[PDB]
Amino acid sequence: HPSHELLKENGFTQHVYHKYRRRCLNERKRLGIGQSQEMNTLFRFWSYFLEDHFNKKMYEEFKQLALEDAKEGYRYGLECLFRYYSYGLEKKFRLDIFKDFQEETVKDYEAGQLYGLEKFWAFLKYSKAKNLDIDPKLQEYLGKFRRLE
Ligand SMILES: C[n+]1cn([C@@H]2O[C@H](COP(=O)(O)OP(=O)(O)OP(=O)(O)OC[C@H]3O[C@@H](n4cnc5c(=O)[nH]c(N)nc54)[C@H](O)[C@@H]3O)[C@@H](O)[C@H]2O)c2nc(N)[nH]c(=O)c21
Repeated sequence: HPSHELLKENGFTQHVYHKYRRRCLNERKRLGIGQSQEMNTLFRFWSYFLEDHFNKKMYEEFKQLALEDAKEGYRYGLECLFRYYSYGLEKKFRLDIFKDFQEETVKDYEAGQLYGLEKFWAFLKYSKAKNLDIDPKLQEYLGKFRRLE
């Protein structure tokens, strides 16, 4: 499957990604939100590829579609996103992606979820990055979560 072939070292091509990307989006557009298994393989592919091959275009599309699915109750996309955040920022830290991470974590917790908040807590726990400027709201929620975890 392309989602596993494009992850191989030096095994990526826009020729293959264009085809793979279109089948996924079409099946999604055709079968509907959270109905395309091929679209879930694309969420997964983005979660790993963007770690060592960050592309702004891919990332903005990854985040947009993940939030769409999540707004209707399908969370695998948003789960893949928080995974890319938690592990991707641990390998290569980017301030602009770190702020997106905080924004989406706040949104996830305010929607009654804890998956995102655990992944952000996990990031602070393993990256050991100190003097991180954390949004005041997210500090309060992390406090509630440390009491939980
Ligand atoms: C070792 N480790 C653990 N955590 C965190 O701490 C908690 C431990 O419980 P846990 O590990 O038992 O998670 P689960 O309950 O099984 O479910 P779940 O956590 O949902 O599953 C773990 C997922 O991580 C994903 N994973 C492993 N490596 C990678 C990677 O390189 N890239 C991406 N995008 N995902 C990865 C994998 O797909 C898997 O579904 C979990 O929240 C862990 O995430 C870590 N977080 C960071 N930032 N870095 C780490 O090295 C790390």
